[PDB]
Amino acid sequence: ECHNIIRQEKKNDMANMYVLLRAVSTGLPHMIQELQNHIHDEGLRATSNLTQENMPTLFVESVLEVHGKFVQLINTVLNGDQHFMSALDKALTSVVNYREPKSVCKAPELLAKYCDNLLKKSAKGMTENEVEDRLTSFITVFKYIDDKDVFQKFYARMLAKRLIHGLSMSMDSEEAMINKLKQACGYEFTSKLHRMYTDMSVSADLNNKFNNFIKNQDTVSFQIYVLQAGAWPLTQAPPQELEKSVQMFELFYSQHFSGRKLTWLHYLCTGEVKMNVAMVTTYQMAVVSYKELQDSTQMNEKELTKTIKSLLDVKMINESSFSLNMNFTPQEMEQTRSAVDEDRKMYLQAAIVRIMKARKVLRHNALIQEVISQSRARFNPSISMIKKCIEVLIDKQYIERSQASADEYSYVA
Amino acid sequence: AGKKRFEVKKWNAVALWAWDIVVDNCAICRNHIMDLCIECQANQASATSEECTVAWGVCNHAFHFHCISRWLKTRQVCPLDNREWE
Ligand SMILES: [Zn+2]
Ligand SMILES: [Zn+2]
Repeated sequence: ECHNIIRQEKKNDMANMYVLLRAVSTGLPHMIQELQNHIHDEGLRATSNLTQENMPTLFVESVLEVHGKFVQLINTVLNGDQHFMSALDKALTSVVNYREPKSVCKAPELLAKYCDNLLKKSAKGMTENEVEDRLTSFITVFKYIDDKDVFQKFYARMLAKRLIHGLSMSMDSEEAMINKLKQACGYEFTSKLHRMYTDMSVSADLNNKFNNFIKNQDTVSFQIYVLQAGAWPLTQAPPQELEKSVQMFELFYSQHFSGRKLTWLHYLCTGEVKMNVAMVTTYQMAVVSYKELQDSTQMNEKELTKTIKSLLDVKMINESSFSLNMNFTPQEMEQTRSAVDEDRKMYLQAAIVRIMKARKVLRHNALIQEVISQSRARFNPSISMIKKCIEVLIDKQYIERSQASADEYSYVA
Repeated sequence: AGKKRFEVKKWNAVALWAWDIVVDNCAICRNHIMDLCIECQANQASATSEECTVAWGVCNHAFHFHCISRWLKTRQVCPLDNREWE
């Protein structure tokens, strides 16, 4: 009757069953197992109910609905207990990383989008001072992610864009998110996101020195964000300035930090509104066909043509004639999988070096379920990827082989 | 006054910064100079990942100190240029 009773919400039979199964040694583990199966069934049903809709808020709310129902059930009729809670966590961990017949797992994308929708100043599906509770609840699903690596990278890109373009609602709220992600997934693992966040704040404070620098002398002020390149995913998109004395900023930063290299991301800079949305905030060419504005000074023409197209088709320029206006990411994530591949190869190189220092000779049959134990904190790799590591490290002078009648991988140092 | 001014105004510049390499996964170690090398990453060392032990040559390009030391103990050439090491 355990199977029949744990799948029933009502009445005394559950209650006294839990008492008598606390008594028997074989009782509580069977209850735990049946409840784990029940939780996996319910969670899979709840997640799979959203076919072709795939709304991130409703996805997270489905997982949290199952979690809330089972927590309430456990406290109401079983007991608040580590074993039932662990069964819930394990089952939902198994659930969240999807296995649909015609689509690879989309959960880390939806979870990154949930965080961005929380933090956006638009705040369409979520609202400030409720976002705190929402992102507290998000930790429940955050612990359940298998490829925390993929979720972290996907959130990192949209974090970068939101903070650079000022789309985030509150800088403090972004820090609160990053702290919650750090305690959920690891401070060391989320450190790069923390550095990316820190760049805007520290550079904003450093602009208090840059303004004094600009006023110190003439003939060589504006805000700067200087970005720590090893963490940031954004690039220059290989662009005229609104204020246009950027070499003063370069001189200031170099003199302040004698030991740092730097380059300018003109594609991402922004200005200020209005002439006398009121949008003039990007790519102040100052001048006619849009293509003729490629007559700039010496500059990367790739970026130039991109900015020309952007300027032509937003708001401001109202081929035979032109005039000015009278008044006023799934493909990218799929692309980011490439950077994920590079990062995973680096990570597996480190992990394989640790494994090789632990045991100096091995074979791939033993390497299976050891690399998973050494990588599951971030991701759950494939055997082809593990072999992609090993069969290059043999020629990197990391691994060596001499055996003929059997497998081998011998550490090199 | 006209609508075509594009006046000089308040502006928000953006830039990257790094330690002094054209990095492209610098050949002594398949890592960024702003991140731990393979040995320190495998060990998960307590050193600052952003600045593990950065050092500069006489040519003023940067290297990981551990990696250049290990390279120096076997070959007499600069790792990034293959000229005489200095
Ligand atoms: Zn390197
Ligand atoms: Zn050199």
